[PDB]
Amino acid sequence: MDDKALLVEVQLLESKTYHALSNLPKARAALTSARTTANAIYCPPKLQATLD
Amino acid sequence: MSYDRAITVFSPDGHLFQVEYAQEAVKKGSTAVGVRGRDIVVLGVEKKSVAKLQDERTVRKICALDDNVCMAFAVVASVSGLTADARIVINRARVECQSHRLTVGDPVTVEYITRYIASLKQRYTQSNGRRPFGISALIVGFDFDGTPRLYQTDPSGTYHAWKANAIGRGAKSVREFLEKNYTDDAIETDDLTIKLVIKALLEVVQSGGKNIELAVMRRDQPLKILSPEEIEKYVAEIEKEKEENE
Amino acid sequence: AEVKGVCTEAGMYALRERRVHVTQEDFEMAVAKVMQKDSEKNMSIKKLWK
Amino acid sequence: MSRRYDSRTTIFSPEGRLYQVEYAMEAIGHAGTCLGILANDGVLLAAERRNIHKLLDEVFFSEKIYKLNEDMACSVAGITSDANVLTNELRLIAQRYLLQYQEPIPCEQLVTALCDIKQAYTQFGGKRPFGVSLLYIGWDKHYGFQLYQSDPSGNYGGWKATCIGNNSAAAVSMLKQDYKEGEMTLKSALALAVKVLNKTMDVSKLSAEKVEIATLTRENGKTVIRVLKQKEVEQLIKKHEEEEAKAER
Amino acid sequence: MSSIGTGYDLSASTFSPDGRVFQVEYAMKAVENSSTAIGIRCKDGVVFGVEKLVLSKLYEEGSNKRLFNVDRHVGMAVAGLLADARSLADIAREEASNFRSNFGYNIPLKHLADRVAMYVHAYTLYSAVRPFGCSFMLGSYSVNDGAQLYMIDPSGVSYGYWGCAIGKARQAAKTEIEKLQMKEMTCRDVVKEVAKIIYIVHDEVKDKAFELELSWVGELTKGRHEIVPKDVREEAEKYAKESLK
Amino acid sequence: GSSRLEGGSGGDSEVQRTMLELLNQLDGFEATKNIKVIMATNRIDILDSAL
Amino acid sequence: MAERGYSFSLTTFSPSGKLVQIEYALAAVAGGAPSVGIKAANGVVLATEKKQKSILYDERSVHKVEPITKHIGLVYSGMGPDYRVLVHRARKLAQQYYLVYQEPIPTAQLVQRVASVMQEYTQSGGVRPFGVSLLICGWNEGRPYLFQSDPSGAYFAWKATAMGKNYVNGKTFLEKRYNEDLELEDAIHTAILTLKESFEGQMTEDNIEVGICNEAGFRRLTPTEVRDYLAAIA
Amino acid sequence: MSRGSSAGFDRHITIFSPEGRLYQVEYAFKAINQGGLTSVAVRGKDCAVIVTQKKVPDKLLDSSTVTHLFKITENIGCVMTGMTADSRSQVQRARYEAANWKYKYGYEIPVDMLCKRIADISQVYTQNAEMRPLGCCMILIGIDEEQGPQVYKCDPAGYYCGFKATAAGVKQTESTSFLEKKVKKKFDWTFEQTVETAITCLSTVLSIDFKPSEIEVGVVTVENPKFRILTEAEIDAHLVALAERD
Amino acid sequence: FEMARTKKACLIFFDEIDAIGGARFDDGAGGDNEVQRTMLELINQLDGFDPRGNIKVLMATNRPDTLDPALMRPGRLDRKIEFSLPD
Repeated sequence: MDDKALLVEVQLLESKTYHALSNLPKARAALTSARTTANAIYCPPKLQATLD
Repeated sequence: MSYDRAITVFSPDGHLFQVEYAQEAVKKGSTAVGVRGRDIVVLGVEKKSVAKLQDERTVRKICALDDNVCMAFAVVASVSGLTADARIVINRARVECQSHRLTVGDPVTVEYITRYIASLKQRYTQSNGRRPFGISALIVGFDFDGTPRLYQTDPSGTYHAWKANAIGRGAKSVREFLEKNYTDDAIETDDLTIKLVIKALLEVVQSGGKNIELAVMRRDQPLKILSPEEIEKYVAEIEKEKEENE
Repeated sequence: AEVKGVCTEAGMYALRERRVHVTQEDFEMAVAKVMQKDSEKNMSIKKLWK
Repeated sequence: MSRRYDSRTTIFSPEGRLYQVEYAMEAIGHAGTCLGILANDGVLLAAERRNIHKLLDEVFFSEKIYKLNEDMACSVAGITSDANVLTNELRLIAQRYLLQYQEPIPCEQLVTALCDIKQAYTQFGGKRPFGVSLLYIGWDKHYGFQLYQSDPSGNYGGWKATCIGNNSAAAVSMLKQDYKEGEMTLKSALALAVKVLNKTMDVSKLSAEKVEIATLTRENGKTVIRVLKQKEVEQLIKKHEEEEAKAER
Repeated sequence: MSSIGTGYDLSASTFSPDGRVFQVEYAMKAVENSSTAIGIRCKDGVVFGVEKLVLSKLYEEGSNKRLFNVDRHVGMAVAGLLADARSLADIAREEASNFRSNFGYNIPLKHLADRVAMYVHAYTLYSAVRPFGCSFMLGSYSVNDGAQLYMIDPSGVSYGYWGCAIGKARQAAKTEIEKLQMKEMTCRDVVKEVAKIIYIVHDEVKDKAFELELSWVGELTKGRHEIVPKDVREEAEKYAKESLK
Repeated sequence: GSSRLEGGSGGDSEVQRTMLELLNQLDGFEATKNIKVIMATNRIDILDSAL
Repeated sequence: MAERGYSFSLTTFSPSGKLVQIEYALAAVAGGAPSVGIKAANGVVLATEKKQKSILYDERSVHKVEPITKHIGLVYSGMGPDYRVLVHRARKLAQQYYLVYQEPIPTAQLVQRVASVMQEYTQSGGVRPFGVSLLICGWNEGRPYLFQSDPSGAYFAWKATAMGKNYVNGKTFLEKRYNEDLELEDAIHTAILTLKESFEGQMTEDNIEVGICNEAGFRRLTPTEVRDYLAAIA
Repeated sequence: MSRGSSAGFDRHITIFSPEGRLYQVEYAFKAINQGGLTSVAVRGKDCAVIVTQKKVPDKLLDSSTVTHLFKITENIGCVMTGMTADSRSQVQRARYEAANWKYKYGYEIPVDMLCKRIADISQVYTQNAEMRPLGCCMILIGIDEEQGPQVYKCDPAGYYCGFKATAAGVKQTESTSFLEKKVKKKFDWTFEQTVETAITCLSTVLSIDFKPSEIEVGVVTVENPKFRILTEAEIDAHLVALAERD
Repeated sequence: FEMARTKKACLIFFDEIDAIGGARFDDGAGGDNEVQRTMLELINQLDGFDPRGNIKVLMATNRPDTLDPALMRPGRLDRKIEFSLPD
């Protein structure tokens, strides 16, 4: 399922964690991945605000 | 019923439209020839459009109304077989033949069937929201007498007896060649009558024994529809006779 | 038209990220954005352009 | 009022055709491949299954393979709508004949009863003709194995091999080219039918979701009517598919 | 519109975006063409006054009459086309006759009026037939239901009136009723009034010439619908003539 | 022009059918042709008898 | 009370070879309320929008979601009056069957019966076809069943289907959200989501009706139960 | 073509348009507006109420037998809005069916059974191209046994549905939206309260401002088994309270 | 019509009006407007407040079914004669 807000949320949380470890390629890759699934117009305004 | 919308309404030309539309559809094609013999009457249609992959045994374009009455039909278009249209006339005529034989102990004559065709076309005319069939039928059969007869009907419902007639693709052209072939010997010898039907069919377009189907009736005995294998042998023998006279 | 729409959508992303070269990341977001247009074309059973 | 609205499509044309039957004739052609081939131990029908999704219930045996009797089966080319009323009526007629005669009904006897009804609509009444043309397959005692085709006014023709639907000219010519009047057995007969369906149809490898093939086979003196299942169909697809592969070389 | 070959006046199943039905309306314009028939409810009966159209010079009484007896105690005055009126007389008389047979009491006008109206209304709905080209009044006296006046138009409405007019002059004629107190008033005095209204309203181009026919159904006739005596007609005629001068 | 199409098999097909007729026989330029008339359509319904 | 009826040709084939009336009837159902049917294989669930756009409608006994008989129900989309006669007619066939067999009519059998009616309306003149698409549900003879019958008189078999506005998107959302070999609970959840993907926005429990079908029977739940479900879905 | 299907048949007879729904059917809803009658019905827990014009136009028209509140039968009564010709016709058909039901079936008739039965009939009329979709709309009151007092309205289109509040007539849309504000700012329905709500909606919308002889109110009460018109006495007592309301 | 009246003896033979003479209606796309226009003009000068001048009129129609009630009454159609299929 990528046609959902919920998938965006996991990917964002993960990108924050790899960043802290200083697993920098991982955090970067995960951050683009969250934005790709965020594009869906099934996501409500708030989810978009947190994503920025 | 609820449908009473006009399909036929009378013309100042002194005709019924459908009947005339039907009559030209037998001018333009589906050669059906019949000759009357002296023991046996034979009718033949050319085209079942056997393209060498179709079945020949079960296809009927000559249908036995009775065991002493048979008809061969024609009317064509782009919708080439109007077998459906025929199939109604065939089923109602079949019961009526049998019915006439239950009531009246004489075997039903072709003259009864011909009046019955004239009334079916007409009845469809008078009834609201209804239209005449396009068929023309060559009604063959045997009377009380046991005399062979060939009668021909038109899409209006007018009938005449005729010794030999051809209809389709120039009714008059096929009949005037065939007119020479109708001689006293030809009508007497039964075998020569079978050839006369086939010999006419060949004038319009030549060859094919599968395209040609003909059914034979002898006395009051049941209809026998001939194998195509019997036809092929017969067209080959007809073609040589043409070279002999000429 | 849709296929070209991938490159075209990519450019919007490169400005946003503030790149000078259209990176791989720009393309990831673009396929998904173009897939949503396709989905709309199909829903409507008519073309998008009018 | 009423006649004016009536487009006079029930009128005869001078040429000797009915406008409606001709317009119905086109409705059959839009629609999918239905072909029947004669074989010498059984007879087979191959019809295009047009119900492909990954969420399908399959509440019916098939939506195009109809078993009309317990000795006849048929396939469809035309419109599903007409096919549903018609298919039911075909069942009462097949079944009543079975009661009286107690022998399998001729394929020819089966097209004719319906024909009256088809003709009735076209000529008068201003009623549409049925949008399907049916290929009936059967075995009856009298002729042995037979295939019959009906058209939108009930015009009938006995055929060894015939095809109606989408790319009807292509399917019938091709089948005419390899096979002419009953040169093959039941085994080979399924492999040609799927092959024809393959070329005609947009998917050029097929699956069992794309094709549905039905057999009617005379075993131990009694007619068995079976819709073959997806499993049996894949075997038949691999046999034709492989035969095509050799052709190229 | 009026010149057309599909729908409008061919049909009546048709609706305009306004909602109108033109055929039912054309039937209404048809009732308008001939002279007026008035029928006035009293608390004791109904009195009719009808113009009876003189269409020739070789007349006899009752010729082209518009006074019918639906039931013994119901009279029916028609206005508009007489062709349609004869068929309507048969249907109304028939519904009443069977009623008397079964129920065994004098047909309530409220019931009879509902049944004929339904019949007119079945035709206005239909595009399969045209609707009647006349409008009629049924008027009656009984002591089992009281004095009742009903009116049925080409549309298929039944509502009770206490004084009604149908025909050409009806908008003028109706006004003269508001002047009169007729709800409470003997049927003897009301005959004098229906006669004077008709004489003044008539003019030589609504119809050439008429014969005055008045009818009783009240305390005087004892609840019988009968035609008025020679005496009654003439005094009511006289009062009409004297008021006309 | 979707209205032209379902109306009687296209007003746009009308223009195509005529141009196709003109192009079938014209002057001495029937022999050589380097001017074609091309149609884009997506239906088979619109197609009249010459097409 | 004098008529013969009219039967006329606008119900015969056009030159295109397709029937003029059927296309228009399919347009009537597209304009309708969206309706999803999902066969769980643990029961059949049917969901529709309760609303008619004014919510001054009493609907505590008037529903869009009606049982035909003990465990077969119809949910519709499209035209309200035409559906009303089809509901009434469908019941009458069910009870006729009920007299003879003792079991209530199968969804497979019932559709053919209904289909004849749809057919008369197309093929004869002076009538017009019904513009209602039907989702027919049942659980009988050991398997739950979902059928579709469109307005022309075709019946199609689906295991998840969507209708009305954005019938196309519903079929794709069903393909995506719902997978095979999931349970009944999962089915109920997915239908309300298909209705979200098929007209979007605000929902109350008087804007939705949900009915569940088992061999226990078809029942349309009370307003409260439907309310709890709403909160689950996004 | 624009401005109706005049080169087409779609407003001439009943058949689906190129746009989906018929012109004719939509047009039937426009015939209601012609009647001049507007009805407002309000559902309570004491009675279900109808308020309609008693209004007479002359001395010559009765008011002792002219009413648009009709007693279909004792428990259930109705109001007709629109065309008067169609209005009577449905009332009689309804009355006969109500007696027949009670006689054969033996079940007492709720609001639903009359409403649904008429609605299915008015579907047949819409469906036939001989008959026309009705010129009137029927708003029924009557006591449902499970629910309580119920107000239903059936469409000339052939649809029935339940209503807590409804309006039909010339100002169909204006009155229903007005009454919507009254539902939203809810009233615990007493006897006097349902009657009051119905009259204020109609008085504001028409902008005549009614008095008690000009309206006639119809109740079917939980202690009245019969249908009764409240007439002027009760209406005036409410009427003054309406001026004091807001 | 004016030109006809001024000259000495005119016969205006209005040739073959089948649908070019048709009864007044409007479709809201163009309507019968243009057709009725000629028709109506001929009515206004003929009857008018001035009568028909020195103008004789002959009408050829195959359809009187189409024509307006104004044309069919006399003052330009005094006698109707059917020249149809012969005896």
